[PDB]
Order: sequence, then C-alpha cells, then structure tokens
Amino acid sequence: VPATRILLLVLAVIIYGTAGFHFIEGESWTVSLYWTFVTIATVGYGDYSPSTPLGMYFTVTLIVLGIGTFAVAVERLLEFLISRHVVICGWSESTLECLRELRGSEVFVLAEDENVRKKVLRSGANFVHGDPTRVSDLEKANVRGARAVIVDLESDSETIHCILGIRKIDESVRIIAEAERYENIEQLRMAGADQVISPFVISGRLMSRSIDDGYEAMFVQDVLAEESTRRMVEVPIPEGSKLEGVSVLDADIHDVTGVIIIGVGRGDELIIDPPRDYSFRAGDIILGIGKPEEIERLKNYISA
Amino acid sequence: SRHVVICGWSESTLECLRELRGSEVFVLAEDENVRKKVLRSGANFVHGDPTRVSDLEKANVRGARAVIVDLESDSETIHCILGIRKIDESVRIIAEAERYENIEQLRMAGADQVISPFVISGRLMSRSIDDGYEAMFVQDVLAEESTRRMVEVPIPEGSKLEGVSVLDADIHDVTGVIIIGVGRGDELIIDPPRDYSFRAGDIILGIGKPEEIERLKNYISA
Amino acid sequence: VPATRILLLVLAVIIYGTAGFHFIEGESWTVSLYWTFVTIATVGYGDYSPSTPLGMYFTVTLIVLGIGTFAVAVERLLEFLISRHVVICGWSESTLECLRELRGSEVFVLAEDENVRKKVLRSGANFVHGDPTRVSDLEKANVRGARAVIVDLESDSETIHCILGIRKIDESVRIIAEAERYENIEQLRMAGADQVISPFVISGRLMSRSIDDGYEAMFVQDVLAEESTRRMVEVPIPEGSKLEGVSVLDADIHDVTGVIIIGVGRGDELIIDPPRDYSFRAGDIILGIGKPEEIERLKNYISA
Amino acid sequence: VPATRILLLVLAVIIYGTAGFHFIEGESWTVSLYWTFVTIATVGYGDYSPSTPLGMYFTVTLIVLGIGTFAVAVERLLEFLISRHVVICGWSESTLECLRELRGSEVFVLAEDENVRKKVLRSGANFVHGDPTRVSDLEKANVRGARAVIVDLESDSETIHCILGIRKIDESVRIIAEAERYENIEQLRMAGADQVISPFVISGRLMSRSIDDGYEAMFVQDVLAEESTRRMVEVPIPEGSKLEGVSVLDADIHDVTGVIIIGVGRGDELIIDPPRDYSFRAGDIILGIGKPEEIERLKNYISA
Repeated sequence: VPATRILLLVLAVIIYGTAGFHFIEGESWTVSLYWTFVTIATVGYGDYSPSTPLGMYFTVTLIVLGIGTFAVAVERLLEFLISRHVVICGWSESTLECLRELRGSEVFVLAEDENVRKKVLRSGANFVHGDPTRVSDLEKANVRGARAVIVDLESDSETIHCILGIRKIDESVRIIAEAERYENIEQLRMAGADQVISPFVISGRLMSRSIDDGYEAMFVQDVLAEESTRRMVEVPIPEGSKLEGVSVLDADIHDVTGVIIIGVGRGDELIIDPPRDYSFRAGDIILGIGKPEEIERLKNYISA
Repeated sequence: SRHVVICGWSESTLECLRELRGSEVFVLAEDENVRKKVLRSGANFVHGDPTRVSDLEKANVRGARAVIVDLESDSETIHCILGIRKIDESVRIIAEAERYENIEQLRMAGADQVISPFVISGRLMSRSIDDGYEAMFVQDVLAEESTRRMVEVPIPEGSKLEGVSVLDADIHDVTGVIIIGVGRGDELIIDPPRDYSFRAGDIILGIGKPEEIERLKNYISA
Repeated sequence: VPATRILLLVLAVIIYGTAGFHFIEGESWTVSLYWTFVTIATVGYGDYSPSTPLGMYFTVTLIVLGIGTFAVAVERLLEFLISRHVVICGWSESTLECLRELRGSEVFVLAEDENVRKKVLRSGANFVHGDPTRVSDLEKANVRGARAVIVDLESDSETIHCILGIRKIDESVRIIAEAERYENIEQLRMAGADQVISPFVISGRLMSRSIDDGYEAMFVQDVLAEESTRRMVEVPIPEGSKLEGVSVLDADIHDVTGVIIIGVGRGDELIIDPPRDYSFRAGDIILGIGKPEEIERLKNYISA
Repeated sequence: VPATRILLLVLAVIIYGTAGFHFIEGESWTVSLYWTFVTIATVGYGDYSPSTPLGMYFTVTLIVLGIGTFAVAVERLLEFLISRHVVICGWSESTLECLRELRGSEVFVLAEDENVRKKVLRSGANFVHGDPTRVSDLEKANVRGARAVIVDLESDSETIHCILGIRKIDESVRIIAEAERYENIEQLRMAGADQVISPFVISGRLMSRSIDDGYEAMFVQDVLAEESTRRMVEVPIPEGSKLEGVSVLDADIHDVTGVIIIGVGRGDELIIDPPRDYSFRAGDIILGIGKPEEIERLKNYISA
C-alpha cells in the first residue's frame, strides 16, 4: 500500500478517535488527541479512559480500527527515516585489485549482478545496482561529480557503449577502460576513453619475453607493487624551479639524487629514455624509480 | 633452438604466439574449432586435454625448452603444472594466475615464473587516476615496434667489469643505456646501490636505443 | 539494517525521550529514563505520564518515533541471544551417503550452490556457503580444528586444489578425497590426501567380476551396509594384552572367538591374509568380520 | 527455533521477572508472577509497578529481555492451537481434459512445476508439489488408497520410472499410462501399466483415414463426447440373468432393444464384432452404443 495512503488512513483514525473521545467523554481536544495516540499505540497509561458505557463501546471500536492502522503506519515511517569520488562500472578481478589499491577514497560500484553486494561492501565500496550501459543508471551512480570512471565490462561492445554513455553525461570526466581484445584499442580510444589498459597484451608479451629468463616480468610485477624498496612515482616540476631550460645532460639527476629517470611526460605524451639535449620545462612530469629517501631528496632538489 | 609447447588457448597465448614468430610452437587444447586460428599463426596444433599426462606426452614436453600454461581456470593450471612436472622435472614452466591468492600455490606446484595479468591491470588502473605515465611506460616499453627497447645483456667471462662497481662503471654517460636492474640467478635487484660490484655471469637489464645497446655490448666485451 | 546501527538509533530515541520528559515534566533523570522505556515498549504503566500540553505533544512524538525503533531493536537483539567436527567440501551422492552414515556428530558442508541449503539442513548438517578452493572460505568452515575433511568436488583438478588449500591451512588434519580418474590417485596422494577412494575403479572391477556370478559385489555391498547381521569391525590390540608376541598360528582367533581374521594393519599399511609366522604386537589393528557376539568375545579375548 | 526451546526461554524470563520483582519490590510471589506477565505482554495495567530505582532499572532489563521472547512464544503457541480418490502424476493437456471429465470425484495432482497450482485448483483438484519419480513424493500423494493412478510425464523414461515407483508402493492399484512414442507401448506394459493410451498413434491413423472422407474421425470424436444423443457405455451381465448360455444369435439384442452391440469383453480381453455362436456368460461386459432410453431398456432386458 502506498505510504501516503497509509498516512491518510492513520490521520482519519486519529480524527475519529479524538472527536469521539471529546464528544463522548468530554475531555479537551488536546487531551482527546493525546488519549487517541496513547490508545492506538497500545501504550494505555490510564490517566484518561472512558467512564461511560458509550465511551467503552467507542473505545473498543477505536482499538479494533486503530491499532492495526497505527502499526502499519509506524512501520512505513521507519522506512523513510531509516578529492571527489571514483565510480567503477562492472565487477571483475581487475576492478577487485583496483578497489584493493583504492582504500581511503570513496568508491561507487555500478554492476548488474545483485549477488556481488557482499564482496563490494566488504572491500570498502558502496554498491549501486544497475546497468552500466543505460544513461539513467550511469547518472545515479554520480558520474557527473566523479574524478575518474573505471570501465571493465564483459566485452568490448559493452565497454564502448558505457564509454559513450559517460561521454553523453559528462564530457570532462576521466575514463579508464580495459581492452579485452587487441584490435579494439583504437576503437576504445575513439569512443572517448582517456587511457586503455590492455592486460592480455602485457601478459602475452611478458610470457613471450620470459622464455629465456624472466627478468622483465619480475621488474614489472615488482615495481608496480607498493611493497618493495623502490617505487615508481611521478614528481612534477613546479612553477618557478631551478630546472627550467636546463637539459638532462646539464642536470645529472641520477648523480646528485640517485633516482633513475626513465621518462619525462608532458600532457598526454611520454618519451622514455629522453636524449641529452632535451630541455626541461615547468610542468613536465618526471617518471622515476628510487627509494622514498631518494624521492624526498629529488623533491628537495627540484624545489622553487 | 628447440620447440615451445603452449597448453590452452586464450588471448594471452594468442599474443605470445604472435611474438614468437620465427620459432616452432606446439599448441595443446581441447577445442578442435581453434585449428585454423592456431595454424594461421604458424603453430602446430595438437588436440588433447592439457591436464592428462598422455595428451601431455603427445605434445613433446620432454624435448621442449619452455612450457606456457594458460588454461581456463587456476585449478586446471595447477593440475596441468603437476602433470608436466610428472614428465620432465627440469623444463621451464611459465604459468598465469587468474587470482592473486593462487600465486604461491602455482609456484609451489612447480612453475618457474608466474605472470598474473589481473593484478598488473588493477595496479595500472588504480595508478592512472591522476595521469597514466606508468601505464604508458609499461605498455610502450614492451611493444617490439618502439624506439627504445628493454633488453637483457649478459656479462661474459673475461670482461672489463669484473669487480667494478656501478658508480665507477658509469654506464649512462658513456653508453646511454638506462640501467634499471642487475639480475643474477633467480633474483633481480632493481636500482642497485653504488657499492654493487659486478660479477662475470650477471645479467644487466636496461633500456635504450639499439645503437646504445650495441655500444653497451661493445663496451662490456672481453 | 546492521544491528549496530539499530542500536545507535534506539539509544538516540532513549536520549530524546529521557531528556524531554525530564525537562518538560520535571521528573528525575532516572524516572525519565524508566518512563521512556515503559513508553516506547508500549507497556504504559501510567505511574508517570505527562501533565502539561507540551508534555502530551512531546509524548505523541516519542510514541511515533520510538515504538517502531524499539520494536526493530528488540527483534535484532533476539537474534544475538538466540568428538570434534567433520568438514565436507562439495555436495554429491557420495557425500550424501557419507552424511547418512555420519549421524550424531557435527558436520559442516561447504558448497558453492545456495539451493542445496535445505537438503543439507534436512540431512542433518550445518551449511556453510562458500568456495572450497578459496583458502578464506575454507578457514570460514573451521578446517583447523576438525578431525577429518572429506573432499569431493566436480572435477579432479578442483579436488587437488582444495587438498592443496587444506594443506596450506593445516598440516595435520586427515583428508579423504574421491578420484574421478585412475591417473590422479598418485597426484591426490602427493598433494596430501590421507586416503583416496576411487568409486569408478571399484565399480568397473565389480562389473567385470560380476559377469559369471556376482558374489563379490554381494559381499562388498553386504558387509558395508550397517543393516546386515555381520559387520566389518576394526578391533585394536591394547597395550599389555595377552597377545603381545604370539604368532597368528598359535593365537588361533577364529575357532576360539568366531570372527574371521581377513587382515591386520599397522600405521598406514595393511596385510591381507597374514601368514602364520606373523607375530602380533601392541597397537595393531585387527580387521575382522563377525556377529557382534563374536566381536564382543574377541574384545574380551584381547583384554589386558 | 524449535517450539520447545522457545518455551524454555520464556519460562526462564518468567522466573527472572517474578523473582526479581518479589525480592526488589517486596510483592508476593503470586503478584510478582502476574506483574511479570502483564509487563512482558506489554499490557502494563500499572496496578503494580516498581517504586525503587533498582526496581526501575530491573524493569527496563525485563522489558528488553522479555517482550521479544514473549512475542515469539505466543506466535509459536498460535501454531499448535490453530469411491476412493484418483491421483494424477504430471500435468499436460491430456490430464487437463481428464480432469475436466472427472468432476465430482476427489483428484490429487502430483507435478513438479509450482506455477500450475492456480489452474489445478481452478479445475477442481488438490495440488501436491513433488517429483512423480520419487517414491516419497509418490507416497505423499496417497497412491496407496487410490483407485487409479494416471501417469502422463514428459517422456517415456520418466513414465516408466513413475510406473515402477507406483508398483513399488502398491501392487494392486490401477495405472493408466500414456505413450509418447509407438515402440514404447510394450515396455510401458512390461513396467506395470494396466492400460497404455497412445494418442499420437490414434491421431496418425485418423489423419491417414481422413484423406478421402473423414467419417471415422467424426465417429470417434462424437461417441467419445458426452454431448451427443448416442453414448458408448458398458453394461455388465449380472449374476443370475436370463442370458447365461444364450448366444448372440439366439439373443438378437439389437432387435429387441435397439442398442448396437459392438463388442463383448471379459477380464482384460475384448472381441469386437463377436461371431454368432459366442455363448454369453455371467460377468461378460457388453460394450454398446445407443440412446439412454435404449440403455435403460437393455438394462431391463438383461435383468435377474
């Protein structure tokens, strides 16, 4: 029964009880209203009660008509009383490890399966039931106010559909997609994903390079883990630093600090192992590998 | 050299078979309907069940040099690894973990190298919320088309760097190769300290242009 | 709704009611707390009640906000107030008959399907929902303290995986497995199973030995059924018995007791039809067939 | 929770409340018992109530521990205070028309589908949920006390399994089975069905005989319908009639009555169009076609 109808029914009982007690027993409107609540809630203090046969009969009628109505009303009332975030579309193993690495941030999960809510709520993320390809269910999960949306659906067609729905909602949010097949990388970039992470291509190239000796797979799976002594972090060159215009050959960052400068990125372009006459700017993102003491020393070296 | 056996068929083994053009590959899988897509990649197809020791001994595991095990689930991968270790106890096994919990079980069961793609994908997803230079680095250093290549260069016996520390060797200014790790045996030391003295038999893992790779090979030559 | 949240909500109602009655009606904090419980539980003794219009209005608000909250709280409270075990991994026919014979003990059935819950609880076992290959879902089902774990899963690879998981958890528990194929008996024993039972090998050998006349299948399926007259019993030799150091030729069990000595066991080995020079020891297990009167005569025969 | 455990729990609450009120508030054991019931039932007359702070605290504890316990107890108590038939196994169209023709008799329906209960209860038959091949579900539907069991399952293997289950329960009941394929008629008779009705063989032979002109299909579908003027009924020859030893050539039943004697059956054998020297007996079942006036005339002619 709609909650609003139950509201009207309980109000009608309240009017009936209050008017009846007032007219039959002669108590004030306020006392009569109070007595009606006390009676239909089954509290029954007995500070007020009928003293006439008509009042006794009336009270039995109010008991029968009112107690059930009030009970249903209170239970319905119960129901109504009782940087930014990251939205994850779909539930897989890749999103499971991403949600493991995303502790401390607010994470929504938009998935179709209802029987994953226990593992989503145990991993530390709010679960939003829905279809990620539909714009209304995409919208509910707060895609507008997010800072990044991570799309990992069952196929590449559904992933492209989800990316186009998110681009219909917000044209400025960041989309991180996952390619299940190799040839759909450029199509997932055409749809609007800001970065496409193809795990089976990385896995196949590591399994191909691990025939002779597997040092490349050890390097990748060790520096991506936040458990080793060396960590891959990106330091930015601040506005007004000592390094503007200075090339990497004049800098010798590995000589003065001890971090390994493996790449310098600007915008959305990265040049791995840059040549010696590459002139630094303000805003270039330095990608390096070193211990956190060396990382703090590198931050103190490139300071303003 | 010898052949390479691939047990099971998926996308990981498909890209691994693409990167193994020029070599001999036996593919062992239950599906008969993959014979064209195996055979168009230059691989000899062998029908069978990879978990069974008879269908394993069909596909020449004894004479192989490396076995790549990527089956449909992780229990099947551990069963097939046990079936391989029944036959040849010293062949190199490269597995693939579909779950993070099963890596120590796949290494206890006998796999020399366990490569878990979903853990790498989750860690590259979570680190690309701000900007994805790490995922760009990982996905661009592995492709065999780019300008810079990650290579393994062995140190020969009688070289010029026996006992020489990495500070006095001065690899980056002389050659141009970024030295990200020096490996030995079954350990890899990423960013080795300045007191690290080399040994004849170490593996230098580096990144550089192929001219710098030739200069590094001519620089460490005996 | 989580039980702890309901706890907070009812506490908030209690604070609201107690403070309100104290300030509006002027009763002590203790009386006000008592009145609040009496009211929101709908007991309503009427020893205390509001005597002012404001108190009457306040009481109606407490009735509406508090009665439902208290009702939900008490029902949630209800739930918390209201040898060793055996774990069975997987649900099939073999584990069903094993559960039929294992009445009286505590059995935890770990299974992937949720629809097997009613038949597991009707067979007399506590159902634990989970995946038997996962290590955490094994540790949920109390594998650490059990005295035997029975593994029978869908395939043989899943059985080897569950055995490896149990051996990662506990290195002392007894594992009984079921092999689907003849080739995997040695792999299941290497992976750590204390006993491997292969039903299809027994069935194939009985079907091949039942061509001429099937007395072998009748013998096996009659001595294993605990409804016949004869039972296959294991009778252990105690320390200090009369038979330490006698041969089985000189002991002469069958004519003096009535049992049939088909085999003797020690540790993890079994000697079927032991030769006459076999000298008995202490701690040996005697495997025999006989009527229970003969079994008790053999038990009194081997006493200290 | 077992009803008896709930009983113990409520008794324990009653002891707790009664002893507490007696010792803390000093009322008699009888008054204390009465107060405890009045309180945990939430009646709360207020003729007795605590007057000490300890009594107030105790009463709040009794309210919390007792109201839920009493509520669960009363609801459990509620539960304890508050020719032959024809069993049909399976639900099809043939059983639907059979259930249409079986009005006025008590019909059970044993079927696996839960979402047929509305049409079974609308057709006038009690629905028994279950698997017809299982002996326990066969048993529940009262196969023992039935007079006929009608088996119409999805295939012939399930039909034979159901027939063998019914023959395991009762070896004297009547089984009417339906063959889905032609070659399984003798196997459905071997399993134990008393009569096998193969509808697709009848339909195929009528569709084969209806090429030229369809008088045979009109005859069959008209005399089987209880709507025409002529009806196919079986009259039995009573013990001690005028027709014993008299042949059909000496009888001339069609001359004296007007029914068409198309067959005479004994036991489970029927001879269609019997020859002239066929001697009648007592117990032979006459199969004829005629108007009900001719049927009553035939009953009056063969009387004792």
